[PDB]
Amino acid sequence: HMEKFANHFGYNRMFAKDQLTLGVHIPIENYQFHAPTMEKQVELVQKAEQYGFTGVWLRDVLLQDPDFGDPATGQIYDMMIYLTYLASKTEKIAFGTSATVLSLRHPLRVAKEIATLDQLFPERIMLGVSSGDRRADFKALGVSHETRGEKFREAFAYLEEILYKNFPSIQSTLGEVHGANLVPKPSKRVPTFITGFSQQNMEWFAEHGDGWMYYPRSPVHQAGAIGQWRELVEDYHPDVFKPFIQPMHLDLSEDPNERPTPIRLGYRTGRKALIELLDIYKSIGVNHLFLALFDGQRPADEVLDELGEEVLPHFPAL
Amino acid sequence: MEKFANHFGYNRMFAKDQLTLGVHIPIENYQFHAPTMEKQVELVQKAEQYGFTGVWLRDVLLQDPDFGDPATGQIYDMMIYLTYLASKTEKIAFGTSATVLSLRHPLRVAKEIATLDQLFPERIMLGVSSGDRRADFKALGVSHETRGEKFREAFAYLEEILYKNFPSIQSTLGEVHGANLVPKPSKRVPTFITGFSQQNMEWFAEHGDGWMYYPRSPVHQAGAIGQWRELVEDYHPDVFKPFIQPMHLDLSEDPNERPTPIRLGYRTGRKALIELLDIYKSIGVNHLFLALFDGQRPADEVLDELGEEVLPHFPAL
Repeated sequence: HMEKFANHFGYNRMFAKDQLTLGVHIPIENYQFHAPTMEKQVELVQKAEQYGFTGVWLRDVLLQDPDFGDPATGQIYDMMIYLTYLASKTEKIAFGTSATVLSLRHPLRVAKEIATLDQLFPERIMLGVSSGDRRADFKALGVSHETRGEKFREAFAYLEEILYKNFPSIQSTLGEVHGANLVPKPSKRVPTFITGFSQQNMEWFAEHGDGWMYYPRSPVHQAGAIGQWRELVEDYHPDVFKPFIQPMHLDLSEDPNERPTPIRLGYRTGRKALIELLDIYKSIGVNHLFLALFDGQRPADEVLDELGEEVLPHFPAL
Repeated sequence: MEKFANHFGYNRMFAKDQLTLGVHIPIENYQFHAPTMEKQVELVQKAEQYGFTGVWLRDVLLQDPDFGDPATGQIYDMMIYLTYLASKTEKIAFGTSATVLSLRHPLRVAKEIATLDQLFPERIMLGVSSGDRRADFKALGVSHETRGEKFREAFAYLEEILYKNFPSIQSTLGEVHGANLVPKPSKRVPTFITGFSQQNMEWFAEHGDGWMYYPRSPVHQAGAIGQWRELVEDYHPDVFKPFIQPMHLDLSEDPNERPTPIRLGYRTGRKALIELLDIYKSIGVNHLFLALFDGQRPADEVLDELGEEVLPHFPAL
């Protein structure tokens, strides 16, 4: 367990104790209140790669839901399909799901699809998993939202048997396997991160999964949780490192000197204070932080250039 | 009537009384052992160069020893691998043979197909079926016995979620009332019933855009094609719907060698293959896709021979 990802390329480039690495959230577009055009995503993902970003993150959403307040509906395109597309256009940057909804996607399909992605793009796949909250998706798939916490635990256990075992015995409320086997298998373990609380208690995501991803919070607010969580990780698996990940909305000011101002799910700031912010996050124990540029006042292309030229050298790929 | 009048992939592949050729993934003669999956991008690119109009994949989750399929479809997930191969080609159509509607939720099928058509406009053929991998049914908790019922239900849901804005759908599979599917395909997606899918002929004459059946000899296949078309003429007068056929091929070094049977196809030299394909064309086959899994020769060299010598006789439309 201490050596779990010892020779995992994507993992080691992204995560190390006391180090922070930077990622980007699809859509790389400042669409704000309107639907994204989805233009230039390939070029922008390639630039993010050149600049030394270590991860590109997608979301898992089926239906456009007027109740939900997400004009992007994830990124319009199906998560797995679009992840495949963008990964096929780049050489080394990691692609991560934020998050694969285990109560809405059958664990066997998750396993099959992740295993094939890891075969097509070895050691470049990060699996963020959650219990889900797109009410319209639940309703359309005929899955109960109320018992998603139970379904999540059941799905997670099934996902790990079927991904990593040769002809396992699986008796589950989700299905049965006695005599059949998953192919392909991923070449190495796939780093699997619990997203949010996923209706579990902290004990649970200390003991299961390979790390924790939580919502954008101020560093004062986040430090406590990271600390508690790591104490529990230390109880259950002494001397292992498990990384902490979080998203952040950024509205990067034209003026490098503009002061850091809290906005919805992140900060409006100039590059100087952003660097300061990220160093703070790094010190409280954040290991990878990925930037959502959706609400920025400047086009994402210029913001991405400024970040790559001025910010990434302070938080380089490992 | 003019349903696919301006659909690039459909019109390149399909026309009344014409036949085009396609190829089955894995393009490899793996025979009894699991395929290495090597060189698939190269070969699909060559297939495109040569004028094959479509590339086909199967929908299989688990390796099941009792099924007798060393490839387990093509090892990789169909949707993911299709995306990948389509991302490396410019124009050849990709087809599912077949998307199992009793095993994939119609909403996921719609989302994935609509995404694929957005990324690769007019290059996606949706072959659709009620399924036969028992181990998949078990593992997914779906009853095999009732798959025909589920197929009709899923098929209906699929066509409402794909093509209606803010539809109102009540189904045993779930409900849409208020929400909407993004993205949508930019044009209708050609959708084909494969096998009988536990339906009767009248059903797949009235539903879908065409029919794909199993490897039969031309004599054994001709009757079904004519019957089906007659029913198709009953429900939608003057509309053309294509018939699609897979076939296994063991292409002999010797171009003069006459056909002998192999499982699901023929061992044959190219000269007799061309003859055979003309018969298929005359009984009403519009697309035939070749599986090279069991050939004695490696697939690259067979592909070149087909490309250079057989494809000019059955060119892309």
